[PDB]
Amino acid sequence: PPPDEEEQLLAKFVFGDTTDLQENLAKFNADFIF
Amino acid sequence: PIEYLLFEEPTGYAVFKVKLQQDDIGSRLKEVQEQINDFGAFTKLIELVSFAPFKGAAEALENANDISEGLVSESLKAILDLNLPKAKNITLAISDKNLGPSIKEEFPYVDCISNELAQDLIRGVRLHGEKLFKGLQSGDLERAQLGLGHAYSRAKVKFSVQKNDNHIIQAIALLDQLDKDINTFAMRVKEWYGWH
Amino acid sequence: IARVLAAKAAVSLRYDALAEDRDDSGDIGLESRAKVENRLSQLEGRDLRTTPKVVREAKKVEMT
Amino acid sequence: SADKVDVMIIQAIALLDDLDKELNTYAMRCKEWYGWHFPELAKIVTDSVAYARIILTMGIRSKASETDLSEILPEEIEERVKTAAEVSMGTEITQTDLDNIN
Amino acid sequence: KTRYYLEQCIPEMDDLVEKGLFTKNEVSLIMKKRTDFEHRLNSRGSSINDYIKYINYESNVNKLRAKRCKRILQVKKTNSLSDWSIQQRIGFIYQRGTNKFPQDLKFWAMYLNYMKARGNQTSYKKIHNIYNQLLKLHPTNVDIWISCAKYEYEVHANFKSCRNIFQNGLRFNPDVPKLWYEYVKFELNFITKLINRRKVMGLINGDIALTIFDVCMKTLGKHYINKHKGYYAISDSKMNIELNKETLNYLFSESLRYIKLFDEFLDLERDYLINHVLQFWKNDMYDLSLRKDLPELYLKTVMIDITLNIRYMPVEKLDIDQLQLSVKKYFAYISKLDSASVKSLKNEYRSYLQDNYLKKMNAEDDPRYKILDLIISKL
Amino acid sequence: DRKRRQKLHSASLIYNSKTAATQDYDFIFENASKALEELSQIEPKFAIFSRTLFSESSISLDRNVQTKEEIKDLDNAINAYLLLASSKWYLAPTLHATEWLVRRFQIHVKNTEMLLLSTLNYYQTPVFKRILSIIKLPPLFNCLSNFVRSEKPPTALTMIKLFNDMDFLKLYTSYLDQCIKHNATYTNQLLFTTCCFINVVA
Amino acid sequence: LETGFDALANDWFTLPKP
Repeated sequence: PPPDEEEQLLAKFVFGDTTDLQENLAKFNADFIF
Repeated sequence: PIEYLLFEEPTGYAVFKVKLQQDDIGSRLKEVQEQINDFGAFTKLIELVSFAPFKGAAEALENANDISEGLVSESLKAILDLNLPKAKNITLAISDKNLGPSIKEEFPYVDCISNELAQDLIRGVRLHGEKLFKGLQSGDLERAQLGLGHAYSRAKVKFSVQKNDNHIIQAIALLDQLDKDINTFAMRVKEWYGWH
Repeated sequence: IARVLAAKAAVSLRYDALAEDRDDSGDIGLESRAKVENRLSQLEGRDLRTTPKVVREAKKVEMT
Repeated sequence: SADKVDVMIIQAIALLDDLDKELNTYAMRCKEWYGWHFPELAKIVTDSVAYARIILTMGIRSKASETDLSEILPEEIEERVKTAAEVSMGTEITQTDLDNIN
Repeated sequence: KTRYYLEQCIPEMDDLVEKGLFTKNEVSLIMKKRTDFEHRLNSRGSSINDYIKYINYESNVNKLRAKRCKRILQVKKTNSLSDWSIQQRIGFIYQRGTNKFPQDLKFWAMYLNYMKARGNQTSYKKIHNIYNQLLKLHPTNVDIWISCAKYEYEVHANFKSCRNIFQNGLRFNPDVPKLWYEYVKFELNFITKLINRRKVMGLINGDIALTIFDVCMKTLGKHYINKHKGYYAISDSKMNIELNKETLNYLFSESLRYIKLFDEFLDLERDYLINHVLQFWKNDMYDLSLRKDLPELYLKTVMIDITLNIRYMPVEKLDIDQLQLSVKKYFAYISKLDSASVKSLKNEYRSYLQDNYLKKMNAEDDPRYKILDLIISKL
Repeated sequence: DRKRRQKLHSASLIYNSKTAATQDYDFIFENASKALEELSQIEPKFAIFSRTLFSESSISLDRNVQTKEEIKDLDNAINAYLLLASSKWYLAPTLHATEWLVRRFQIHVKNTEMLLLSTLNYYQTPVFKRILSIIKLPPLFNCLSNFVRSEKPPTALTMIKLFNDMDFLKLYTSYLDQCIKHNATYTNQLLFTTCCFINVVA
Repeated sequence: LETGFDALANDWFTLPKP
């Protein structure tokens, strides 16, 4: 079965994942900030 | 056969544990002596286990007299009691041989050593001083010695403030200064009010 | 600035010393102060070291 | 006009320098005279006015434990004098000596 | 010697891959982060924050392993090295950090709290060792002495050991009034539990503190004299009197704290305990009489004595005879006090009676109200 | 190598070289997160960089190991941040917040032109002097090379010389265009922009 | 018994030059 959300948070810190970060960079629309 | 070392500071009593016992037959060899001088090597021999600072100036003077007379103060009895295990017999390195009998009477389970091997270790502790405490608050050893030195010296001499005559010298220097400035400022008051 | 300030001090001082009907305002001194500050600003804005300019190398171009 | 006489200026500036000299000498006397009781203060606090105020707030090193020097000195300096007070090399002084130093 | 630490983790990593919880790629990521921390700890300039960061990282790895065990293995505990490897490792980091930085009390506290949480894994004996080592490095921090005293009286309820802690701590720090306060607090807690247990025994079928109080008063006085005097004695007679006065007020406030402490313990005879404190101050101390030199402190002593019999009497059970005894005491002290003191002792006594009794009584239903109002008027 | 790491990590907008080399990314990130929150209170839009530029996972993000498509997205987010930070350089937290970008993302090396253009009007502020020390001036900004690691700040005259160049005007024209589209323009920018344009005509 | 330790967890010798 798929992991729980809390387990993903632990995995992100434990494995040093940055994919969630990279997705936010791609979705970054300058107009939204301005 | 030395496992614990007692060093007395002006600030308090410091007890150390000898991790590695330096060679006894080869004590006089140059390399082992060089280890005492070098800080990096010295840490490998000993490590600080406990430090009990004196509560105040009065306690430091009281223990200085006791340490001078080779007696065990209540503070020294406490720090050794907390450090030395009951245990065949724990070996303690002390600078003064006269202190050994007093420690033995309080603690029958400790045999004091003041041989040249102990003196070398005591000598190394004095050399590095605050550097060996690993940052633990020991104040400053130079300033502490200065205050304790005056206290220890004046106690034996029984110096009293009644003998003090520096008050007389200061008073005379101030009195004639007052007379000059009373005269000086008074003339200006005549000048300022002279116009009007 | 010492040479300039001393010159403007004399102008202000002479206004103070020889005045029959000077107002106690310092208007001449204030206007003199502005002149010295303006002299300071342009003098301080000066750059003794020559400014380097944008180097434009006509780098050799060979066709591909 | 009484408000436009320069001779006050020449006397005031001469007087101002005289006060600076004399106040300096009295400050040195206080530092030496009170320095007998507590010689370490001068190294800690160099200002003459702040030095004198410490005497007024606390007359004896004993009082250093309870007396507060916050309005005279910053935090780090005020604790330094407290530590120096107990470990000082100076001698005690009488109230008669204290009264004149105050 | 960073590499030697790296092989020690190899058996754990092989177990993780063998159990299937962590892939080789993931395990490689774990090893890379551990490698960075090991370099950081062994390098120059290392600080305690590096140890905390590595401990925090290992804790998260332990959490991830635990959930993957139930998620994938579907087992609470897999009998292999992986289960206790992290917990053993985290303790090792604490040992290295504490030894490297014995100054930081913050890291010592985390070390003890971390292990006390895992009581099953860490025997209480090892906890005593840490408290032993910590106490030696900082014998003068009363907070540490009370901590092991508190821990061994709550978790283990070994009163004998806790007494030795207070005896040892007071030996090193006899000048700290706080440590004396807690030791008396522990002493009364033992008696109250002991008497409560005695009460329970019947259902199913203290002076010792005052001695601690008395010695506390004397020793605190000595050290307060040792302080404020420095190396040398005070020659001037007037200052020596002022130092004596400072101790009296300093000790009187300390004794007043013990009076407040007594009120909490209902089971004990607080009036008997408080009366001993009053008797202590009736004795002349340091050649200074409280009545003559410190009337303000004497007045507070008189007020407590006057209200002693009626202090704990509830409004419902108020006895007129006991109130008469309180007033009889009050009149007796007036004949021996100056006019100014009488007015001060007067106003305080009226407020005490008004606030505690008159304000809490119904004027129309209680016949005692008129007597209290009449007494308050006459006082 | 270690020497290359020393130079890159030594660069700092808050601390000196010796102290900077000793610091760690986690320590720098901690201050930046607090600084952004203060900036977030002043202007809500700064919070949007928390999810992206000031996230915890950003500590593990090194700019060297990505593909080209991730870099351009990386540059875009930084370019937007420099615009919002442009008007708040007077505020202390902006300097702390930008420290993370300099240390983690080496904006002084990669986004050097964008950083300088944003802070042009702060030429007399000490922050600009510190920027000049830790930054390699692009070809256009050669006029400022004299004031790199210099006691005196750049003078008003030297600003005109940079603006006098036609190529620089085109570069500044584009940057000024971006502010107009995003409505990020502010009076101090317009004051400095008008003065330089007016002086260039003179 | 109250302890903050748990809560703590969470030049003079130079002459003038002529």
